[PDB]
Amino acid sequence: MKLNIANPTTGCQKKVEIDDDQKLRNLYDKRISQEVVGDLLGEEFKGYIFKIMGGCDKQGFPMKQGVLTSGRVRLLLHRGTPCFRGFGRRNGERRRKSVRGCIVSQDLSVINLVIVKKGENDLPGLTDTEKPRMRGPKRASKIKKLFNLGKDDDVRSYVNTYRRTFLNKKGKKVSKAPKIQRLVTPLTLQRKRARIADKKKRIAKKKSEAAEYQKLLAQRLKEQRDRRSE
Amino acid sequence: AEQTEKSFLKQPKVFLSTKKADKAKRPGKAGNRFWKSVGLGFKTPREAIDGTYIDKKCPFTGTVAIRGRIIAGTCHSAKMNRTIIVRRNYLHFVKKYQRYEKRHSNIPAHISPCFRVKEGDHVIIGQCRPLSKTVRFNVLKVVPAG
Amino acid sequence: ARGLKKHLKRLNAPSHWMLDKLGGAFAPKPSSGPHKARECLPLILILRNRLKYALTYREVQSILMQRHIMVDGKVRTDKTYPAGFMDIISIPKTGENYRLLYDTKGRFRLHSVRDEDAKFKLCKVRSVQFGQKGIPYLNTYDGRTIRYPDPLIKANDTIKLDLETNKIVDFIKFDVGNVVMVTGGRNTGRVGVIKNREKHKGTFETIHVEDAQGHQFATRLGNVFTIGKGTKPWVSLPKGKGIKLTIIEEQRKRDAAAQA
Amino acid sequence: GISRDSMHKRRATGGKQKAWRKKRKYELGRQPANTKLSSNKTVRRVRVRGGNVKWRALRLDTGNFSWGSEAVTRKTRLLDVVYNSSNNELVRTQTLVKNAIVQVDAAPFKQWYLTHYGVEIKSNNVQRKLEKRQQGRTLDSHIEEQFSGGRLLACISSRPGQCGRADGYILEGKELEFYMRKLQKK
RNA sequence: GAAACUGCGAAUGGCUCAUUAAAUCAGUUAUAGUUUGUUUGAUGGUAUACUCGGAUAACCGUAGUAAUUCUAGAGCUAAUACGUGCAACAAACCCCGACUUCUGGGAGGGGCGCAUUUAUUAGAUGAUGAUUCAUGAUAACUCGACGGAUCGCACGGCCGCCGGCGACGCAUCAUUCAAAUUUCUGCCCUAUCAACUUUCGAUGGUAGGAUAGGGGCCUACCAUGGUGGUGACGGGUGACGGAGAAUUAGGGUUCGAUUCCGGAGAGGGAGCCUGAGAAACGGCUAC
Ligand SMILES: [K+]
Ligand SMILES: [K+]
Ligand SMILES: [K+]
Ligand SMILES: [K+]
Ligand SMILES: [K+]
Ligand SMILES: [K+]
Ligand SMILES: [Mg+2]
Ligand SMILES: [Mg+2]
Ligand SMILES: [Mg+2]
Ligand SMILES: [Mg+2]
Ligand SMILES: [Mg+2]
Ligand SMILES: [Mg+2]
Ligand SMILES: [Mg+2]
Ligand SMILES: [Mg+2]
Ligand SMILES: [Mg+2]
Ligand SMILES: [Mg+2]
Ligand SMILES: [Mg+2]
Ligand SMILES: [Mg+2]
Ligand SMILES: [Mg+2]
Ligand SMILES: [Mg+2]
Repeated sequence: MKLNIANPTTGCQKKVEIDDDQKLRNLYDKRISQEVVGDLLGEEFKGYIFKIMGGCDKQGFPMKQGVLTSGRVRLLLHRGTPCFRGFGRRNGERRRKSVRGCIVSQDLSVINLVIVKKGENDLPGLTDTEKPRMRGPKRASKIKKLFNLGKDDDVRSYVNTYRRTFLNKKGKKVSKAPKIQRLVTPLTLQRKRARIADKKKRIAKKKSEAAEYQKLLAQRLKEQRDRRSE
Repeated sequence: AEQTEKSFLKQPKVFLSTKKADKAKRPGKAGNRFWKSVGLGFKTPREAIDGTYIDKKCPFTGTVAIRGRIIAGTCHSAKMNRTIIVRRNYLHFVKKYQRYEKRHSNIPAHISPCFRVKEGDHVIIGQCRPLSKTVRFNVLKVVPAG
Repeated sequence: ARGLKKHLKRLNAPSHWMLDKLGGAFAPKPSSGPHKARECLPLILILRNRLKYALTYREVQSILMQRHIMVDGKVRTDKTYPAGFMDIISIPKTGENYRLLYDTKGRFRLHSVRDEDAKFKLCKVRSVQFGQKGIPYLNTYDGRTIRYPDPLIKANDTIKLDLETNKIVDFIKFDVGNVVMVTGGRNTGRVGVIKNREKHKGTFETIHVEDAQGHQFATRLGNVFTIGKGTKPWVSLPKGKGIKLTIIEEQRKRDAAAQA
Repeated sequence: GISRDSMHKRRATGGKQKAWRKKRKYELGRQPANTKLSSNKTVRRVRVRGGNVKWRALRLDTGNFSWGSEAVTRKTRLLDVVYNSSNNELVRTQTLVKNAIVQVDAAPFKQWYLTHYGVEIKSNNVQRKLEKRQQGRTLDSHIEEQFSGGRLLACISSRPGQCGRADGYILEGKELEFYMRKLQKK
């Protein structure tokens, strides 16, 4: 049985193939989100602790959390949920697909595993490097949290810190910087002010029409009283 | 006397337990019996204004409105609770022979307690909302056979 | 059907559009708007079939997307916008203004109006009743809601609306003796004065109208539109002056024109 | 599913009507709420035609009740269902439906009566207004004898399966006498 | 600017005529018995702010499976996605009510946006042929998906504050686009079809439930009704209805699957999700 081991801290992924029956047994009968101790499933894995995050069977059917068995079942699934991506399918469409239970059994092709606690040794290609984050924060508050700014601190200066610089195929220099979202600009303040002024003018127009109608009705009643005075 | 059901029977939106009762107020106010003119030149029978019956399907004291067709006819059956069969008699022209044939239509109509009717009376019914599976009309005026 | 229809078959189009039978499988289905679909003249028809400014559907789109056409003072870019009776169609580039009136044959005719006369429309009051907050409000047959109307204005009245200011500047009470134009039925486009109003409880109300030359016709209340206080209409009328002609007199006119 | 169509019925002549169309969604019915009197309040959102909302009460224990002669409305706990005119099954199951007769807590109405009239069933202005109100004050002694037990007979006027609420009025007068006779005959 | 998220559409159109004989459908009504994305018009006040939070796609790279817009795990990052949250301020009105000198005054406290539900009350002698109508007031009620944390262009006026033209979005009413239900009258042959319907809804009544809304539509109880030689009920149709078509001195006879209107179906049944709108089938679930 293959193990697709991922190290979320360094962002490295590596597939490990374990065929010995004992090491496989130290994972059998376990469920998704349950954690395993690496010392059980080999020599190189001492200290390491692995979290079972799912897997696929010999027919490529994913394991689902909460099914509570080792076999295959058919479930009516919703789009965007695990075991049913539903790409190109209509909104509100359900489908009955074959999913495997959350319990690890001998009928699994692969176990998706995650490293939660780093062991005493180092795994080649897994914990011996660090793949950097592809993109930096884009929302202003996230930028402030990242660089520990406070109120009245400008976030743009720090956007220039993690610009991606590369050469075009022609050979010219190109720099990429994200557009900051949720950033307060004078246009935003003007928009809020215009909203407030719209409320102002709504109220003023309402009062004006109400007062004019009241004056017209009062004049009409006075004219009726003039008729009565005949 | 009118409380013949397993439930109290009241005119909707009329407060009977009012403390400031008064008789000079309009119908439905101060605990007064509610009644209405159906319109279309039809007088409200005095036994509906002075009645004690509670009929939600009454045209004069109930909640139904008269709108649509106004059909005359003869009482053909009066053996149901507040519902009678109105038979309409008419001549159907036959084009090829240039003659007529007699044809009839049986129209179920709800009759309120303000009218007492017998088979053979000339009745005037007005169209209302569906009151049951087959009833879409309310008796508005009853003319005895004699 | 499981929902609204999006297409108008050309045969099923209103006959006053004068669409030809072999021009295609379809007619422009009027969009929802101020006027009913069966009683309007869509903008695409006005621009292409009537004014000849555009020659195709796509050319109508090109003209309208340039923001060249205002309906009752407001720019419309929808080609199937349901322009209707008394609407002002203005093109503030060629400096031309049009009032959508009916000719005596029941067909909408673009009537040229002055710049000052294009500053108001005539609307027919549909109902007067209390809105929220107890505020009185008026609504018309061309889809407008006007709050705080004059209390002397009742249903079936004609109000004069200034398009620039969006207020009732004057109104006409629906009375016997007021000049009217028929907007529906076989007498569409006929202009006369009301002689009497025959009311019948529970059914439609009949209006008796007599035109200037003395011909008498009758039509329902929902098809009568007051256009002036007395015998003088508030708007200008097309060449026919609302006086319907019998086919014999039309042939007389054609013979006289050919002879000249 | 549950339908509301006249298709499946016999004709008024008794003749059977052959079906000419499958069931449409615009003529559906849904299963009854069967609102129970219980202190485990559950009201569910029912998405209905037009994208509108219907509130489906499953369990209710509190309602908004009006004392019409006093023109006062108070939120009171529902204690028991005592009379139903359509089915005593709904009485034993404690089902809350429109026009059901229920026991409601009289404590809020006692409190309001004490505050407003000064009568249990500190200023010159307050005492003057209280004496003005107490002049002409008349209770009906039936509402009083049930106030003695702290339970008022009430009629559910709202539809719990539609609006998610169990609202009503306090029974008075001839309706009160009618329903007391029914409950004593039970 | 690809991709992708978000939004909208895919309920139209096209095809067919199997079922269906007062049923569809036609003309003619009605909604005072309802829903209605959108358009058009009007309306919107009492609930860190110089602007909140956590995810996720595309991307990237570990995969599984014989395989499918079959599918799992890891690393990132957006919003008009999702979720929260100040919501520019106000009068009026209602209730309680310390004190006051008092048939009152009155501090203070509570309620009060819009929507929802119930109840009381006004609506006279604003509206309709007609409404306990529109609508107002009051008491409460609801664990309210409401009351803008959005975007473009221009960017000026006063000394930081104000500021235009738009776009998108929320809610209410009206309008428009419509549907649903519904009134009356009208259909071929057959009596070698004369009685039919009603346990288990048949006809009506009461109270509910359900529905967008009327209604035996369904439930409980009650009554015994309802249709029928003016042909009920049943059977036949190589029967979808109509506009129409052929032939016609007149009268008539026969046809009307097919391009316009209406209906119905997507192998046969049934059931649904999404959605304003489908019992959808170039959507799903089952037999
Ligand atoms: K339909
Ligand atoms: K859609
Ligand atoms: K019809
Ligand atoms: K209903
Ligand atoms: K019933
Ligand atoms: K939609
Ligand atoms: Mg932004
Ligand atoms: Mg279609
Ligand atoms: Mg009202
Ligand atoms: Mg009922
Ligand atoms: Mg057939
Ligand atoms: Mg045909
Ligand atoms: Mg065939
Ligand atoms: Mg064909
Ligand atoms: Mg067709
Ligand atoms: Mg279909
Ligand atoms: Mg086939
Ligand atoms: Mg289907
Ligand atoms: Mg196909
Ligand atoms: Mg299709």
